[PDB]
Amino acid sequence: AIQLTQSPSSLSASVGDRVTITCRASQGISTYLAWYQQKPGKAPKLLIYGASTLQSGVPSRFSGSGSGTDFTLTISSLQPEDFAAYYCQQVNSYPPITFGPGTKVDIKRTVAAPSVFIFPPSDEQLKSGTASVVCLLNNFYPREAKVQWKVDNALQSGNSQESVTEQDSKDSTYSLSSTLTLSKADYEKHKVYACEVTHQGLSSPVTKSFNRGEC
Amino acid sequence: EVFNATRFASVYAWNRKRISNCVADYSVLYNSASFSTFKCYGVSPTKLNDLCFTNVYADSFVIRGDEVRQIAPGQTGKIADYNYKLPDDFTGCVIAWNSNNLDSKVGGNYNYLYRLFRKSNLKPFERDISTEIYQAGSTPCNGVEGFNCYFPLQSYGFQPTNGVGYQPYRVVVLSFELLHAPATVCGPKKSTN
Amino acid sequence: EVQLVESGGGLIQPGGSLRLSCAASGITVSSNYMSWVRQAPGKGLEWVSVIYAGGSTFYADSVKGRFTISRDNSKNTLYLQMSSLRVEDTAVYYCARDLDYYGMDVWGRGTTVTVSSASTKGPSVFPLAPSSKSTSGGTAALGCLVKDYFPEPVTVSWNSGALTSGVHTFPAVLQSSGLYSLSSVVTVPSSSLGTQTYICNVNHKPSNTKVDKRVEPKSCDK
Ligand SMILES: *[C@@H]1O[C@H](CO)[C@@H](O)[C@H](O)[C@H]1NC(C)=O
Repeated sequence: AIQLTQSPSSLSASVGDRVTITCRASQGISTYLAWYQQKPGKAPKLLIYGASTLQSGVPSRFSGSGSGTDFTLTISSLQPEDFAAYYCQQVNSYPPITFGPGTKVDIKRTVAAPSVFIFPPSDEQLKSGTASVVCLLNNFYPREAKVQWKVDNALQSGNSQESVTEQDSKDSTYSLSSTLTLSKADYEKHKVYACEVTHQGLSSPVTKSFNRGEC
Repeated sequence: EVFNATRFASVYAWNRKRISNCVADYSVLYNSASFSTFKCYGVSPTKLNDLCFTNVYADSFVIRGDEVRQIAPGQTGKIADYNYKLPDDFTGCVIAWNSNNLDSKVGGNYNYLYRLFRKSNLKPFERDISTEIYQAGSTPCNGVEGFNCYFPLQSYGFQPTNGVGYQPYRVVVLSFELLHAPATVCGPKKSTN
Repeated sequence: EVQLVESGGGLIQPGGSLRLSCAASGITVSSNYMSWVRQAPGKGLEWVSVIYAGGSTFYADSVKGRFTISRDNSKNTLYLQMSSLRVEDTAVYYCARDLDYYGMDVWGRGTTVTVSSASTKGPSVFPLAPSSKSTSGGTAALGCLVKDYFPEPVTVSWNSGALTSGVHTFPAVLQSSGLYSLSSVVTVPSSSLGTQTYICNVNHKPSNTKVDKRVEPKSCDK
């Protein structure tokens, strides 16, 4: 059986930057592997035939090579939508076709300060006895978003679920979210809610506040 | 000229050989340790030296060694389903050996082609050499290749650097026919002093 | 155009037996080779099987005594009947079409089946809304939660799928309650939020639920 590994497991590139991804084989295949493009929440897509035969409707910026065992891919000019993950697939033989580590290729445009938004719990949520301390760190890049939540400037970091989204090809920034899951009584006992966020778009760690008066 | 032929033919154009009015010495075949596989179904190769057949036939081609195990009655082979169909009640022998030295080039040997498309499996021992462009759907191809317009054949490339699971193998399959007619092949074992 | 129409599964305990299907809306099925896909979440995609124009079948190791695939040319439909399910079988499964043996052309959107101890439960929807005055962005952020629903995923549409370009959404997660929850946000001019109101359609297949919620301003002028 043939075993595969994809190098690297993450990458950092700018707009138009030369991105080269390589896979290696343990056994000698001639022309029977497939490079594929698969965005998250999106289907895979045909990229190449053999090793260097272009497909239909693909911009010439996409490129690839590799033979024997070492198997490469190339982007002549990186493009903002190219934020995705790349893997391999052999031809015929066994079904599995195992590959290497997962990879994240990051696009470099700018660095922007994160934007802080806060939502109050719903009336039903109050009647559900579970207030939603919803915060949205939107339009931030890099993904290095450090979030602290100190209720009445007193930290309670637990019992919250954080959902993070990939970078958007429109604005080249990631988005983050969080929501707290406790009882309501303290929330109305509480007065002002504060969120501390640290990111490279901030000269100093910025902190916001939110009084109970806003609904 | 069957086992020491310098070139063979492609699987889609498998040659069709007739053996009659001659003495077949299979001991030359199965005693030599120069063949990768040696499979005989419903017949004893060692006892073939003192049996007679109405007519004996041979087929020769070159495919991948991994595809060899596909050739068997009651089994379906991706090449076999469109290149060489075999009856379930077949009786005969199958011999194959590697040909990396003679059927592999550093730049590759693409001259050998193979059938790739058809809309039904062919009958046993039925060949198809038509070069008409295959149609992938409803729109007629009209003899121009492209999207949904695929040439019926493609090629194989082989290199010395290719591994054991990639090296080409030379395949010989023997079929024996026993009709309600006198036999034409005999054995020389009973010769004495 | 070229597209695949996929059957759709459901929540079944281990060992269940079900049959699925997938029709090819691009080309006549009898004139092409096709297959299905197994994708364990966050792991990868595995070859499973394929039918041949001569009717021949060919399975993977894990689907020999578990799965079976058939075809109706007249319906332009390729089927799949499963049996002897397992818990780990819960994973999004796609469909494969092969205009060529050596590659892939058109992916199906995929059909999901869940195999776990949790039962399907009706959701609970609690609306949210910020202040139109507080719309610090020309297009502001809204809130509408579909919580305590099982299982995922959720079809997305706000009014009729019209306002979708500016729409941004968060991925659903198996919450602490053992179930999933999610929320969606729509993009409209902040001046519109001063007076206007929009809906958020939901189409739950796994829970047979459709919840659409209005966005009423709290009358910030008062
Ligand atoms: C084929 O030729 C080689 C040498 O050219 C010889 O050793 C071998 O015996 C021949 N095959 C048979 C079946 O005699």
